[PDB]
Amino acid sequence: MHHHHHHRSGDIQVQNNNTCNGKTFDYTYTVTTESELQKVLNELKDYIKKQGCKRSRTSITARTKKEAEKFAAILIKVYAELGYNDINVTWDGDTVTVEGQLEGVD
Repeated sequence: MHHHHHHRSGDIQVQNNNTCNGKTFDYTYTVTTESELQKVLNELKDYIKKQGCKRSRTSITARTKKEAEKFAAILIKVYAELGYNDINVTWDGDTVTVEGQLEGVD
């Protein structure tokens, strides 16, 4: 394993923006494997738990709708362990950002 920080887009960039004190607590990992994704999310979960995270948004690279299903599902589990509630799945078109829960307008 080397994996130099390249701009060659194709890898799974997991970027967590959490509100606690600031983005100084960011949890950004760049993997190329679903197993490595599961590993870094399980650990990212431990961080959100440790800090006084009122709410956090983890953004996972998912350019196709297929990826917007599979990578998002793993992340809904991560949030469901930190809070055993209904979890929101929001995908813009290139990245799935999971934060809060959708209400009213569904």
